[PDB]
Amino acid sequence: EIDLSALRDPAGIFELVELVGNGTYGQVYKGRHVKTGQLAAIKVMDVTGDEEEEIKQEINMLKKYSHHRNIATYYGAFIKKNPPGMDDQLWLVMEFCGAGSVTDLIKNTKGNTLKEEWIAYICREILRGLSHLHQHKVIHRDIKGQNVLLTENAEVKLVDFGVSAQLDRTVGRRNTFIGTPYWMAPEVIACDENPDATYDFKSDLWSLGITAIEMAEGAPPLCDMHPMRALFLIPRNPAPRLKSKKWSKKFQSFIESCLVKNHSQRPATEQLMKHPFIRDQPNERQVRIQLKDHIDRTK
Amino acid sequence: WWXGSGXSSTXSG
Ligand SMILES: Nc1ncnc2c1ncn2[C@@H]1O[C@H](CO)[C@@H](O)[C@H]1O
Repeated sequence: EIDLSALRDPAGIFELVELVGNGTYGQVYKGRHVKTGQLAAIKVMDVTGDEEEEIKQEINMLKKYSHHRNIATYYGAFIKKNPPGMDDQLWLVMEFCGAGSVTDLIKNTKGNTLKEEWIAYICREILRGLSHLHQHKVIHRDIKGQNVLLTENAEVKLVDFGVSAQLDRTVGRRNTFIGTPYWMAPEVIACDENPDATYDFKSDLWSLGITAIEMAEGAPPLCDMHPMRALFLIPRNPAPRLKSKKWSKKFQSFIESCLVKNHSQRPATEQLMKHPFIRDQPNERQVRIQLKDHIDRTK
Repeated sequence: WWXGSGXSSTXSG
């Protein structure tokens, strides 16, 4: 429980500059601190009683976990209070990731693909991100390219804890059909019709596989299908593999490790760190400097 | 129905 009343109005503190997007269909501007000039991403939402569920959970999540360098840091919040014939506007102030999303990088990139060393780097950052959250009994529940952001220096920061889940216990499971269809894991899709269907931290690791494929082929598997079909398909079809065989054997086995249907069979996060594709990385500086230059070209 | 939750019950199964 955190007090929303505590939050003052942001007029003379921060200033909006330009649009950047919406994860939960709530706007995001390039905020600027007035006195110092420092940049920060400000998610302007509209607060109600409908919303004071996601706002309670999400803020507590960021206060606890955002400190990690793999997660866009949470600077704080402000409530902009409007007249009676209007709605109150929450401001969430966040580490500005000036290179934008992975998905945008892919779209602005000739042939909508990335060099395998880039995929293996970003995947590691994400995996370190997830391992930090997973050890703290936190599921992201919506891992994909749109929620993986890049700084001007090309360090990888996760965003959007709107549909995240906190658990009291480590043995605990969830039963809420949630996330983005293409990136959703089968045991998550199961929670749509069958109320007995439960899942856990394993779901994120699948979404990472599908993100990994997203980075390779330029989009997730079944992207050419209506979401409601991909839904029917993902449990039925053989777990997705790479299209091109110009990728390495390790990368093929990584995707092959991530995307295991049975979440009993599917490895844990702690294991996925130990995989050749992850464990043995050319060098953190070597790929990042490289990937920095491509963002800096494709601005 | 294919989309879970969203901005305060916007298509919630
Ligand atoms: N810290 C941030 N920096 C930049 N853009 C952000 C940030 N947080 C959210 N966004 C925007 O919101 C989208 C999803 O939350 C991202 O793809 C991006 O456009």
